[PDB]
Amino acid sequence: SMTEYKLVVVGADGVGKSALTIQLIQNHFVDEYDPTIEDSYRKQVVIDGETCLLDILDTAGQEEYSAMRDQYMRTGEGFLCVFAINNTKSFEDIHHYREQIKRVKDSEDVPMVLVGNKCDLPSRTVDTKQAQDLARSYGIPFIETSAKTRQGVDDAFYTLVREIRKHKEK
Amino acid sequence: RRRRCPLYISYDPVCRRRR
Ligand SMILES: Nc1nc2c(ncn2[C@@H]2O[C@H](COP(=O)(O)OP(=O)(O)O)[C@@H](O)[C@H]2O)c(=O)[nH]1
Repeated sequence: SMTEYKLVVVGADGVGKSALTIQLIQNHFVDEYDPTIEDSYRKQVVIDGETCLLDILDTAGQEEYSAMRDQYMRTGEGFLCVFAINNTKSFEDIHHYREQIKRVKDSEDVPMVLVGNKCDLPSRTVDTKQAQDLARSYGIPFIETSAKTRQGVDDAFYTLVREIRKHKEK
Repeated sequence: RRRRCPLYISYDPVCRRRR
């Protein structure tokens, strides 16, 4: 039978959270002038022989009240914490996202993957070693992705599913 | 806005305060 995994994608505005989610779900690359409106998306996919239903919240509108977001924070099982490899501030923001997740879940062992997106770009300002060190300090995996080329996209979300399975019976 | 509430969550006590 199907197993449901509730996933939440968080990170600074403009890092490519909608692009990653839409790449995964709809298999095309978005490049929109307009800022993302928060929404959730479902994907059915076989991961390691298990038929999975991924219920994914692409967070956005980060200053505003969202009933749906509150519910995903309550029930969400794993988090993608996304920065952009050409934006040092988005990387510096990761700690605040991680600390918020830890506070709201009241736990240090929440399934999480650190994602460095936009890895297709020639304008890197965050070294892979800095990101690996941060992820090691949190005890979580680090993966680079490009929503533009699809590099690493499936890997990031499937790794998160595998992290959830490592933490709890599914 | 508090740097420690990067994503507004209504039941996070940090988010409900304003500086
Ligand atoms: N080159 C490149 N641009 C990307 C990538 N992911 C997102 N973008 C661009 O980054 C901008 C912001 O992405 P968006 O998904 O709207 O950001 P969000 O606020 O995190 O949802 C858009 O112009 C996207 O096309 C990527 O992997 N590579």
